[PDB]
Amino acid sequence: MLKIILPSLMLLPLTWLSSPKKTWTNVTSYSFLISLTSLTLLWQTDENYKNFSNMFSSDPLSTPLIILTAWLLPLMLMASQNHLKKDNNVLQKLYISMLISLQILLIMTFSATELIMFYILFEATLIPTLIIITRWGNQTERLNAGIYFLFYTLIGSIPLLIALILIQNHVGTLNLMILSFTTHTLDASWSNNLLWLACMMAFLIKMPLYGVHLWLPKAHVEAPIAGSMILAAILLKLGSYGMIRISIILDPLTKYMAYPFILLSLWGMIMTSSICLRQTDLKSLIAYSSVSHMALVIASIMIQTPWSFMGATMLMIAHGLTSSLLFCLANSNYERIHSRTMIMARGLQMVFPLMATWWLMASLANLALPPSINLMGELFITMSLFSWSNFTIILMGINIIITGMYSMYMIITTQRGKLTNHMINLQPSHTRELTLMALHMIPLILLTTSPKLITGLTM
Amino acid sequence: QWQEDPEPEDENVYAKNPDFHGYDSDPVVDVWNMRAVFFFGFSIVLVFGTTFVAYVPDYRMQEWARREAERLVKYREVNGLPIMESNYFDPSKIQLPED
Amino acid sequence: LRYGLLAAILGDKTTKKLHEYSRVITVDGNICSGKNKLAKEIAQQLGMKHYPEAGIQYSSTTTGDGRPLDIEFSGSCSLEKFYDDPKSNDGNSYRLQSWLYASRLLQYADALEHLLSTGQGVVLERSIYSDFVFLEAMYNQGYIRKQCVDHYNEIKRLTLPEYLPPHAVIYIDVPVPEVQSRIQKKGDPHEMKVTSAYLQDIENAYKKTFLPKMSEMCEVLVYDSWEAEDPTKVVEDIEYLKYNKGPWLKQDDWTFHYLRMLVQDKTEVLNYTTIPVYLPEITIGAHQGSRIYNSFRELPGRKYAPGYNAEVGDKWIWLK
Amino acid sequence: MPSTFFNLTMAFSLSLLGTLMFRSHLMSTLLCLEGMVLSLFIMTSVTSLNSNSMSSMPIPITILVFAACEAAVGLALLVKVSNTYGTDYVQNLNLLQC
Amino acid sequence: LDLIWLEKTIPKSTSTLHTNMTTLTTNQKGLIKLYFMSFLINIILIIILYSINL
Amino acid sequence: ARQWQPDIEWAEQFSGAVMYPSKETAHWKPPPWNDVDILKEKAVTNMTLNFGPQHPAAHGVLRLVLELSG
Amino acid sequence: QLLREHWVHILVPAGFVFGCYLDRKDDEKLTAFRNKSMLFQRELRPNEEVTWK
Amino acid sequence: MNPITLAIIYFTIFLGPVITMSSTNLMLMWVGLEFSLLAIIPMLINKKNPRSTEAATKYFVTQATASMIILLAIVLNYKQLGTWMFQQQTNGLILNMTLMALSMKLGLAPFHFWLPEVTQGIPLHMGLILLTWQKIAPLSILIQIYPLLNSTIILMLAITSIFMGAWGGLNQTQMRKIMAYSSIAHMGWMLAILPYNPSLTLLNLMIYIILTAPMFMALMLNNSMTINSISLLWNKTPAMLTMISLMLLSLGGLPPLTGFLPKWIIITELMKNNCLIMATLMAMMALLNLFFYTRLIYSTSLTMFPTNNNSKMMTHQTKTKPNLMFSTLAIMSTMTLPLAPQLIT
Amino acid sequence: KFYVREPVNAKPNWLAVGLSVGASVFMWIYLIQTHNEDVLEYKRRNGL
Ligand SMILES: CCCCCCCCCCCCCCCCCC(=O)OC[C@H](COP(=O)([O-])OCC[N+](C)(C)C)OC(=O)CCCCCCCCCCCCCCCCC
Ligand SMILES: CCCCCCCCCCCCCCCCCC(=O)OC[C@H](COP(=O)(O)OCCN)OC(=O)CCCCCCCCCCCCCCCCC
Ligand SMILES: CCCCCCCCCCCCCCCCCC(=O)OC[C@H](COP(=O)(O)OCCN)OC(=O)CCCCCCCCCCCCCCCCC
Ligand SMILES: Nc1nc2c(ncn2[C@H]2C[C@H](O)[C@@H](COP(=O)(O)OP(=O)(O)OP(=O)(O)O)O2)c(=O)[nH]1
Ligand SMILES: [Mg+2]
Repeated sequence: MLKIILPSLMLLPLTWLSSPKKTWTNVTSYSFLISLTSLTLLWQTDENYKNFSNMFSSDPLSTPLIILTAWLLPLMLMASQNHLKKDNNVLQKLYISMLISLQILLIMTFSATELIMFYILFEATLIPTLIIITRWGNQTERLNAGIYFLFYTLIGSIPLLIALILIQNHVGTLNLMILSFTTHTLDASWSNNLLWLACMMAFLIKMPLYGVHLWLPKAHVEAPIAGSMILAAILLKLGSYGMIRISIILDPLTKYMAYPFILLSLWGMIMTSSICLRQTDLKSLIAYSSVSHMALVIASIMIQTPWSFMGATMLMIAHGLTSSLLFCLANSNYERIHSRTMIMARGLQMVFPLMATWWLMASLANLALPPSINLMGELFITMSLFSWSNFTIILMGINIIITGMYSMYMIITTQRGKLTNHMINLQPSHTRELTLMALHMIPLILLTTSPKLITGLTM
Repeated sequence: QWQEDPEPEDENVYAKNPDFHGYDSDPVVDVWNMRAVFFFGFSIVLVFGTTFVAYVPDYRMQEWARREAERLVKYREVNGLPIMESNYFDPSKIQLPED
Repeated sequence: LRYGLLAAILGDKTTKKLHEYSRVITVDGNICSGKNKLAKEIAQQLGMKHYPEAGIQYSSTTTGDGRPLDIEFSGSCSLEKFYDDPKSNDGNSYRLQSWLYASRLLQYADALEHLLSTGQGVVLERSIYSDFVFLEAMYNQGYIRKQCVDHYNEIKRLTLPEYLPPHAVIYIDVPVPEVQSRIQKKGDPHEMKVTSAYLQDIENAYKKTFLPKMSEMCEVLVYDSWEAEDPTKVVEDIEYLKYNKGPWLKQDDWTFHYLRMLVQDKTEVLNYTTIPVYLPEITIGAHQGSRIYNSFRELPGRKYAPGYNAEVGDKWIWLK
Repeated sequence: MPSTFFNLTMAFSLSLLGTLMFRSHLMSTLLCLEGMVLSLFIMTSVTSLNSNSMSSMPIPITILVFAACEAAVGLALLVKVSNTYGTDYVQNLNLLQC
Repeated sequence: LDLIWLEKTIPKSTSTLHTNMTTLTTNQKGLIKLYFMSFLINIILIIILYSINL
Repeated sequence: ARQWQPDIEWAEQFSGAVMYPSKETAHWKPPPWNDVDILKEKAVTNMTLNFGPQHPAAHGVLRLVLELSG
Repeated sequence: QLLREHWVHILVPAGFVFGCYLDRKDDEKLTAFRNKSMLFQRELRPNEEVTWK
Repeated sequence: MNPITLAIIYFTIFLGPVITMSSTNLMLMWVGLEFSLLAIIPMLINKKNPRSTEAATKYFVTQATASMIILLAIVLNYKQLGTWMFQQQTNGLILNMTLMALSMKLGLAPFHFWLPEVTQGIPLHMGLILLTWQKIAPLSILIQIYPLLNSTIILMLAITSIFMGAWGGLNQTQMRKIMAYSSIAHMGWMLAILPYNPSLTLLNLMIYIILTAPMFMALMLNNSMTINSISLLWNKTPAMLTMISLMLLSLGGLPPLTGFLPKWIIITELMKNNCLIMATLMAMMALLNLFFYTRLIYSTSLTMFPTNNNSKMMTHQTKTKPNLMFSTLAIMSTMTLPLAPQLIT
Repeated sequence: KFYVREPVNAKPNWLAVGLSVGASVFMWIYLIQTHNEDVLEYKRRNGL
């Protein structure tokens, strides 16, 4: 893991020592090489786990998240290097440093073998995205969004720290494999119920669970494009990864303690899909779609079925890719028309045909068109939920119907229809942003071609 | 009023550089950034990395598990054994509690 | 900063280096009234350092290369624009007044540092004690407003009592029609567009507030033009002046030491001129402030500390 | 000795109560401080004389020395307060709330 | 739900509670007479707590 | 298009020394920048003494009204 | 002058080589069960001294 | 102040806590406290303004009353046991009076009402000297008698200290008051970990000192006493915004800053001693502390408040004010979390 | 002469430069010597 961590660390001196006319080129190229290096974690020819060191290890669950982070860093640089052209050189290098630090800390968080180090890197990732949102956001409400994000996460994560220290005192090491082997069954008392809630509520906050999801739409709206990408594509999945890692020592009382959160997830995905149906802001629509998909992931992890875990992993990877792609397309329209209003730009299919093709493919990925990994994850989550209870199919079907409805509504109101001819400032297309859309869509196609990479721990 | 700078207007970047690629204002850095993004992103990652992942062998013991399953099926079918025993563990080595 | 408590202990005593001509003499008058020549001749024939009137570009001329910088770096205020349109809605008048007060504060700190360091006397033209006359003239002509006056008075209260007043204040009394005639003879088209009401407000502010307030703590030397326009009788009076009042008598070595440290720390001098009172005539905003600050930092010789700018010929940077 | 020591402890308690319950006079507060000091001296002195601890007999004198330095500094501060306001009123000493 | 009642329930109610508490605790008059009377109350309460704990 | 930055009202919401005004603290003022408050000049209460006329040093018939500071 | 003006291109490869070296250091640090696992307990071939390096 | 009286006053300020820490005798520890108080009063009142006079008066009467209660405890112990040290069998009333008086000297709630007011109205360097140096000697006295103290009263004092510090820091805009309520909260943490492990008390004290020193130095760069005054720091000293943000986040206890380490290890020791309720409440109020730190960061670094016209002249002038020891303390208070096993014992 | 006033850092403080370089060299040399002596003492105490 050190062979990925060290050159990502060396990206920062490269950023601060490169010429201002060469910084973007050098950092983008070497981050692409970093991702190519990170692809060596897929060499898993055995049932064992690649425990590289005493503090770093690789997993069938951790590996796709690490590869996705390393792949998202150059895409974030390409996405963010347009709204920083009228910007100071040291501020540009600081922004690149923030993105690189996010990538480093997220790779270390996913490769961590010890839960206290996982929590330390959790908060370490909490810092620079707050800095990015607050400093390079556009509207006034970025400060309130950053406060909401930071303190939802902190109030979640403090009882997680208390619970981790308690489990460390009880067991001795807080090492993941040691806990997985010497797991003890809890006796289902009120203290154990509170311990369960303490170690689950941080991840449920960052997922986000319904009712506590209020930080996410304003944070994603007010964030810059790279911040929205890293948030919606890695940090929610970081919460899910924490849930999967910590759920192994919570038997058996997760069986009955999972009940309120499954109901919250299902009804919240219905409610947030309805909000997407009636939402006037494109980034808000994408954010609430992310809330619904992560609610599906929450329900799968709560029901703790091998099909549910596999569908959760596939939906994590697929939703990260398609949500970053949707945010990049919305940011292209935002850099064109300087607005986020859903209905303001309408006939963009006429002027931007290839970008309309990218929009259509992103939305078809969003509504889980087969045989994509989006549909793979959603279908296996549905199968596991129907095994858990046959009446969940009603909520699943309503969610699927509204999902297709808001995705096609987005397509029709942003691309189809008559062209808003007053928008004289419609530059044709940037090869940079078309490349960004291609670099989002192609890994979706390749993972659709070979879905065995992102199945996860259970299969 | 407070001496605040007026709102900057985004000019048409294609007006002065019709071959603009989205990366930088001057054409040379722009075209070299485009070449670096395409070459290091598409050519050597989306092709060589895809080939490497495609030629990772026996990924999580898929084909090994298939071959071992075929061998065990042949053995248990020519020896009259059950295909799967109902108990994974032998009951002789398990000490049940008395009551 | 080389001077400090260690240098004071090793011996840098101001009272040791004082003499009979270690005086602060401020020459004051109306807009065009014999003030530049009188101060020059007084300093020349008393062996004192002459400080001309602190203009807009005083800090620019005393820092860096010493060339006059661009106007947006130096205050973003124009005396010619004030003369053309004194009641302009952008707020040029009070911006000019506050910038000139800050420039006079910097010049007074420079003169005090020079006097406490070398012992040579200083002859200033129109120091900080005679700038509220322009403020009150602007206010009584309606050019600025009461909030501007309150902000100026707050800054003056924050900055003025930290220093010592001049030993001698020389005043030139020239009547308003004579000032108008001299302005016409000078021939500046912008300066010709001044009002006798404004000039009379300056003179009234002088006679009603400046002269008695300096009379209670230093020696006042009101002269007419004919007693002036001949800088030898004034010099003879200065020679036979007896300084027997004011706060200069109670000063000792350590009070001089702390005053010298204050006037040699220039950011400490200008600390209260940048109070965060958000008056719209003087507050700027983040975008314009960043643009001006970045342009000033990319100015030659201003990117780093003095002595560290390699583009202007600084050497041995890696050894310091 | 125990009744005397209890009375001295109650005297210290009364002087501390006077110090903690202000009236208008900072000088009266300083006098309450000096009464606390006096009670401490008498307690230490009778303890040393009862236990025959001649080695610890310099301790009450040290208490008096440092307490008199405290009273001296309090008088100097009261001088500064009276120069500021004209009186020693703790109700005048109140403008640091904001 | 989202623009009204979830906001009224968790974040705005938490901020309102802490704003009320910080006003109530930083509503001091700046009088050392009141501060020392409070200190006397603290002394009495500590003595009572020790006497009941034993 | 341009990033929002705090204007005069956002910059002025942080001055007032309390940050959360109420009825019992709305009368507060921010502390001075130099921590030197402008106080009302107290009148000097000099003692007035009738030196004489019944005084050995007043020579019998002098009413020396003496205004004394100490 | 290419070494002077393109010296920044070696920082990331140097970090990669250093990371590979540190991974080798961790591999040789964790050798307490080298050819001692009950799954892979095999007799050493005469031309080798370790099972893995 | 002439150098003779500067040397005398500063040497006595230094000598007070040194005598207190080196003294075996309770009476010599007490006279070290007297030395510290008496020597620090003239430098508090050195500026000779009404606010400085009020601050010096309040500090004098508070520390004098607390020292008299300390002397009462010492004399009562000498009466009971015949010695000049709380050995093992001194009365719990005597120990509680010692704890209460030392907590009033330290300035933790509910004895905290003077500390923001004394910190206001004095210059920034004297606020630094107060909030760092003046707490070492009372903490040393508390550390010497750690197994004898009452955990219930200590935990109550600690939890109310952290609560009142969080709420006061939330309300205040004056930088000196903000730093004083920060001191109250961190003193609450130190007192909370005092009866269980005084090594962690010393660790938290050292972390707080090396975090408080450069924050006060950065305030001392421009005499920024207000949120707005520190908000226009981007025009004055733009190179200090990152270190200001990092030090404020370290004061907030955010990982991976080294200021997370004292709160983390104190929580760990409390969990080892089974005080989970106290640990969780202290952690939530520490989150509130981090909130007012984050609002300060928003004001000074992440946003850009409007500047003045004379700030152009201030940029024309040059400064040599930030000393050599600023950056060392800032780095050691920012990026030292991986050396946590070395920082703990 | 570019600046109107002579900067305090116009010429390098040679005493400070020499003292700092000598301190760095002395500390490195002393560090290496004490590390070698510590290695030798550890070997001599543990019989290696
Ligand atoms: C984001 C959501 C935030 C709020 C919900 C957080 C989780 C709620 C449920 C857990 C209780 C609170 C966290 C406790 C962390 C430690 C848990 C643990 O170790 O449990 C076992 C322990 C029990 O210890 P034990 O396991 O050693 O028990 C010993 C048992 N015997 C003797 C049989 C062996 O539980 C506790 O100690 C819990 C005490 C909690 C007291 C303080 C609660 C304060 C309020 C909490 C919420 C504050 C934030 C929100 C405020 C409002 C916002 C709108
Ligand atoms: C792992 C975590 C990842 C996280 C995100 C990473 C992003 C960065 C990615 C960088 C590059 C890494 C690529 C990873 C995927 C590699 C795909 C691949 O080559 O898979 C191997 C596969 C053959 O493998 P095989 O074992 O035969 O498959 C299982 C059968 N037992 O090979 C093949 O089958 C050949 C594939 C290439 C040939 C072209 C295929 C074109 C397919 C067109 C599909 C059209 C329809 C699409 C519909 C979409 C609807 C939305
Ligand atoms: C279905 C699940 C149900 C169960 C889980 C419920 C909990 C979910 C997680 C909690 C989320 C809380 C979110 C808190 C942040 C939102 C509040 C906020 O942003 O307030 C802002 C406001 C200051 O606004 P300001 O910027 O000054 O003004 C606007 C323009 N100037 O701020 C203020 O006015 C004051 C802000 C105070 C600090 C708030 C954050 C810290 C809260 C500490 C909680 C302590 C808990 C223990 C309390 C003691 C014991 C009861
Ligand atoms: N409004 C305003 N104008 C000022 C201020 N200080 C100087 N001026 C203007 C007045 C004149 O037009 C110009 C030059 O000032 P002087 O008094 O030195 O005039 P000048 O040199 O022409 O004549 P003189 O020195 O009297 O022989 O600067 C000020 O504070 N406010
Ligand atoms: Mg002139």
